[PDB]
Amino acid sequence: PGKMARTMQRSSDVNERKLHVPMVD
Amino acid sequence: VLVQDLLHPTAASEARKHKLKTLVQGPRSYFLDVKCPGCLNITTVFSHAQTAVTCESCSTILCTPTGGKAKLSEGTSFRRK
Amino acid sequence: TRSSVLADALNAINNAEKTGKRQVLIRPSSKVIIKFLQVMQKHGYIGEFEYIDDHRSGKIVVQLNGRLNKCGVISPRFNVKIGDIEKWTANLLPARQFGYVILTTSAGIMDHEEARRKHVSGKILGFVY
Amino acid sequence: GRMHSAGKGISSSAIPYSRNAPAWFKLSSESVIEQIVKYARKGLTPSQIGVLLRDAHGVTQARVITGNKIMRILKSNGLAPEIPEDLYYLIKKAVSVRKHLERNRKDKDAKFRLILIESRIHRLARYYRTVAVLPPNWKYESATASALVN
Amino acid sequence: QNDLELQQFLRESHLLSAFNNIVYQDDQVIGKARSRTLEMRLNRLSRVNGHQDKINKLEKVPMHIRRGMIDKHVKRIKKYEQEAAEGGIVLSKVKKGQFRKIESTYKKDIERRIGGSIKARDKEKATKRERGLKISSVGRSTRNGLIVSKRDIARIS
RNA sequence: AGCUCCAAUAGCGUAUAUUGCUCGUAGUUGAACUAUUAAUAGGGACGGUCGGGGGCAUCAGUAUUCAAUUGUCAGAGGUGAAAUUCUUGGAUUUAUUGAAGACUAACUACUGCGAAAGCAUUUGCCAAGGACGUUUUCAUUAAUCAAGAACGAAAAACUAUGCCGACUAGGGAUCGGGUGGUGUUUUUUUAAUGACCCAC
Ligand SMILES: [Zn+2]
Repeated sequence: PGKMARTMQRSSDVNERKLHVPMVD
Repeated sequence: VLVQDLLHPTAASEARKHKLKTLVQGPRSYFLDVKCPGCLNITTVFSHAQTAVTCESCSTILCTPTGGKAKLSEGTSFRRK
Repeated sequence: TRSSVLADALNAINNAEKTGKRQVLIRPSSKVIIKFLQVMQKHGYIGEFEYIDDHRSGKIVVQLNGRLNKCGVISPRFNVKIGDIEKWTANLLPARQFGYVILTTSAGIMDHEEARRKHVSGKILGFVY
Repeated sequence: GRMHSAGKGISSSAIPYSRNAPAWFKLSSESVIEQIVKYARKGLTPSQIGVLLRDAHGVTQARVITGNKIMRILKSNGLAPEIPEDLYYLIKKAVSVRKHLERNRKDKDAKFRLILIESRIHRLARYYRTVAVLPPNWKYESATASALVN
Repeated sequence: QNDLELQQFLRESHLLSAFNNIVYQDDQVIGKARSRTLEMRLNRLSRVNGHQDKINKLEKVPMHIRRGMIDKHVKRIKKYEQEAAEGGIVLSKVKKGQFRKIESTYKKDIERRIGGSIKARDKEKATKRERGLKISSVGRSTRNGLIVSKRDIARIS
């Protein structure tokens, strides 16, 4: 319960951090 | 009904109160030694008798049950107990 | 209808006492109720009681002064040992020294103080305070 | 309670304190045994037999005038019952009401009261089967009723 | 019952009778009738959103004369109720607090100097009777006595 | 003076999140007691009753509608006033019968009876039911019910609402039965020993 919630907070956080800006190569 | 002991209740109250709510439940009917002049015969009769009891020797109607206590037929000499 | 005879009798006495009468008709009787009234008498929670006999199941009459605050009966008659007597007394009764709880042991029907005195335990009936 | 109904009207005859014979009574054990067994050969119901005793024969109660109860007397003499008189009477009333239903089909009054009497009979037959004086496969029907009352 | 003229006429239906013995409109009404109508209109229209004290402050009168008035009025109402129920009539069913409302009270205008009901007894019946303090901190009370759960036994034993 | 003040000072803020009716089956509750009782537990019988309780015919009240017979001949109806309609082959109306199809008023309510919807003339026939009363019978056979079943005319509703209870006492009223007294009212060798007063 709490473990699932804390891992959810970390995972949603770092997913938001790994999504980034578009770029043309 | 005003207020009373429950231990040894007064005899007037034991008679006036319902016979199931008194201290020891018990009856109120009794028996009658009745004599019929058809043979000058004596019979033992219940006071709330449930059938038309007839005399042993002669065929005379003694009483018909009318509700609680019976009415003896006319011309029979009765005595309590 | 018939919930249990112990519950019926004790509801009758506590009802009439909290109203404030002085003589109560409890009917019918039982030996567990007789010893219940006996221990309540010996701690002085009532006045004096009497078994009136009618040969089916007798009547019980009580003269009680004023002291019955509240007393009842537990439904699941479980097991207790003596540390559980401590925990149960504290969690059931009003306060620490107050009231009594009544036990059915191998030495029959008596409260927890004489029970701890005689070193027994058993099933539990109810409580008086 | 007034089972399968709603009243509280008490209909109970009380019981005396003393369990002996009264004084002015002058009839003996075997003599009332004679009268009860002659009544059993006549063919009435033991309840009514004790009734006509306490009306006519002065017997205040049969068990206390002879330490064996009325059913003990009948089982002793061999006049034992086949099914108890209460269930016999309920069966008779049930088959009478079924006859009324057959003659006048549209009587929902008789329908519902027939449902209630058969409920009562289911309960009482469950008891008589558990004590098992009754054969433990007694399954009531209208033909069984008409054969036991006819 | 959403209409405006209808219900005002409906609750003024006894006032116009009392001050008449039909001019029921708002121009042919004249005098005492009109005064009482205006009072009752503003009464309801302020009662729907006000504080009930300053809405209906009851006008002052010494204690024995007001109690004599309310005694006489309840006596008349009771004799009226008895004559109706003896020679069977129907009547408007009212709540247990207030009195009746008769042509007597409408004409004689007694509501303002006696009131709807005994306000003290009104608050008395509205408050909740005080029970005992909870000692039984473990189980559930029932007619059968205490019931203590096996959850509780697994908690304690 | 480098505006003023305050808090941590080896730590520190920010943000998110938190602390209908009745039967009845499982389950649940469920008399005293060391050929026992018979619980102001339950069933049963019997005696007298009670009821606009139920099914089946049966007899009847009026009213309405139609038909027919006679009466005098000029409107009848309905509405706020109107109108549709009927009314020289005699409308409506008065008298006579006749017939059909619904309802059984005044008595009618402070109620009775049914589990509920429901329930009002008569006499029969049939079959159920409550309560009373019994020194009558059995022997705990009782109870709360979820699933299943039976019963319920089926435009309807539109100001109504009083805390609740394992509930203590009560009072005047009723309805039904019994117990007793007391006199009336009754009547008496003949037919139903009923009504009223009061205490229980
Ligand atoms: Zn003779």
